[PDB]
Amino acid sequence: DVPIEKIPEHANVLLKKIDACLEILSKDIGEVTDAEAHEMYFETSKFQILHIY
Amino acid sequence: FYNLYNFVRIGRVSKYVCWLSLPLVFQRMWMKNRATGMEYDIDLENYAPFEAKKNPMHGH
Repeated sequence: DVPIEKIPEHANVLLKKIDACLEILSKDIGEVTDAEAHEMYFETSKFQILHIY
Repeated sequence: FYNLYNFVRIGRVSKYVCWLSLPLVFQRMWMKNRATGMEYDIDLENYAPFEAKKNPMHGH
């Protein structure tokens, strides 16, 4: 009850689905740049921080 | 010493707490000198010597 010509339609559907998946999963989160997350890297330096202006 | 105090610089709580046991050292330094020459009653010293041996009230 399933002819062979109807298969590429299903293949098109699944290709659309997996492309909608991969266009999202191709994105990834980079390294964090918030200074509040890395202020202790500077707090723990071997010398005190110079606020130079 | 600079290394140790540079780490004390980076501490947060110990550098504000661990010094509170230091006055107790000077307390001992003062009380010891008070006790080296404290005048005491001879009768009380002969009746109740502190941690002396062969005291039957202690047991030995």
